[PDB]
Amino acid sequence: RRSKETEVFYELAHELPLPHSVSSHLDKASIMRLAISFLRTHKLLSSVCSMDNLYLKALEGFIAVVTQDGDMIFLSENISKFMGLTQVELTGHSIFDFTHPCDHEEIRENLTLVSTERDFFMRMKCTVTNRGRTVNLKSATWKVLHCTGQVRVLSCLIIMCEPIQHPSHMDIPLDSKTFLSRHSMDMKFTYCDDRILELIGYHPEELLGRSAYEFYHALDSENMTKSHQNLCTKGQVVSGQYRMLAKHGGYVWLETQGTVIYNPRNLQPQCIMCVNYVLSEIEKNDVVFSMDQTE
Amino acid sequence: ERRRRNKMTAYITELSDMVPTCSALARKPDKLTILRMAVSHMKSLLTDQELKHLILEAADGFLFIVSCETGRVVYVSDSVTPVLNQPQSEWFGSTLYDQVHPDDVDKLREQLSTSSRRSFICRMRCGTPHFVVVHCTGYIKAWKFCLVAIGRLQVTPTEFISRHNIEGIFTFVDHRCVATVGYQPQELLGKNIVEFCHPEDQQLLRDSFQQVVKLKGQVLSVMFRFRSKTREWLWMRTSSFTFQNPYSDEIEYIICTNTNV
Repeated sequence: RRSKETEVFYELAHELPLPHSVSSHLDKASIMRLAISFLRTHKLLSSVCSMDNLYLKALEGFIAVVTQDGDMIFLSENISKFMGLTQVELTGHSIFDFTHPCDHEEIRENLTLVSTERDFFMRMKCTVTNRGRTVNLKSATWKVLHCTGQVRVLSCLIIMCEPIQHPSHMDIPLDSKTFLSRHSMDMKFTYCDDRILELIGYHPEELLGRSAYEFYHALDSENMTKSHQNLCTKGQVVSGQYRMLAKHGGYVWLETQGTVIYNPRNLQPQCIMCVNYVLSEIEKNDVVFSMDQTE
Repeated sequence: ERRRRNKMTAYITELSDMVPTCSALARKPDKLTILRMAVSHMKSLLTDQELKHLILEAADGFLFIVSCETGRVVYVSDSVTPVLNQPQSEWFGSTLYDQVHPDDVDKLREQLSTSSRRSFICRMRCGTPHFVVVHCTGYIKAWKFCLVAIGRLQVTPTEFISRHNIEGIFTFVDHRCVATVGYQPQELLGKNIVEFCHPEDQQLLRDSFQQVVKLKGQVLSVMFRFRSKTREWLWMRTSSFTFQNPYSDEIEYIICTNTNV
């Protein structure tokens, strides 16, 4: 009977790996999807292996495993923290139902096929506001997530999705070996902070108006173009490791986060703000690579 | 709705297919049962260790905790072994400074100061002196203090390479020029490629240059005699293409590959 089913549904919800609290509020469709996915999940894991609150809190992102056809069969608990959307709300649904259509094709091909490794950026819906608060699903913003993992045998894609911290909104501490820069959309320097001098030897005045591409080691230029286009197309990007030519010979290793900055009043793309992570001291200090170094 | 009930069933069906004690059954039990055979079946049974396992799969990450005041490692997960080729025994009880590049020591010192969220990038040693780039994410938890963090990994002469402005001027050369043409980078930089070409070949070189620009983006190869540091005329093939700005499609520079023939 209805009564008699409503009893076991509750029995099922509370024995879901969930708080009695949240377990208690599920409609029945969800209890299915969450239970199902828990078993689905449990089946992938035994295939791989043969204080979670810590792990969950050390994460700067959430974990997802997604089937070759797009179903999100598991999503780690702390995603709500990043996307607003909770584990319960999404589990068992199609990834494509929550990602920018302009990326669906891309996602599809990352879901598919013989290297197993996967690394890409994806725009996913976020309903938590910069600084705490929350919005409705219609009032969703697009959030870029950096995804890294492996495609693995029915296939699965097992990825980590990290948000890229917004330069105007920083929860997180910065050390010495980091400097800021601003660019036009073609990545020409439009600003560079005084720390660059100490870090690489350039004066901002020497960099202003100068295209970023001429300070890249050339072996890297093609690869950075990809970062640029990603940044533009999706709004944020993380570059690979790259060498930047230093004022007096040699180069430094870098990793850069870039964000397109918008005018909140006229909604124009105003500029690119870059957080540049310097990964080394100057290497091949002896070798002069470019004309600028002459100065 | 119609398909409402159908998908509960597909769910239900799915459930029994997946509850072995229910699945191994002669025929399919009812709604109320499967509902209470799954309950019993998980009341048997994400794993605590598994969340950790997924990280390794996904992010090639491993966990570690270090005392903040000293940097003493109060714990390292064993995943340091698959991640770093490093024994927990090599890692547990130690100092993070022992584990990073001497140049990451400073950067490391600033991360562990009394203050929150922490996050950084550094080079760590792996052993059988080799370093790898590791992204560290984590937070400060008292333990006078400890750092809870995850380190994860990242995804990745016959000739010499040059970049030019569209005029033929050298604006960038790799150290192999010395090997290829005997010149110090300084000796090539700032001078026109034309200035290094044999008179009888110079228009082809210019021809080449007018063409690769005009035939934007694409490669064109051209062969000419280059004057070594020792002045002897060297046969060379360079294949080159124009490089355009991804945003503006302005030509950033010409990229050349210059191969000793």
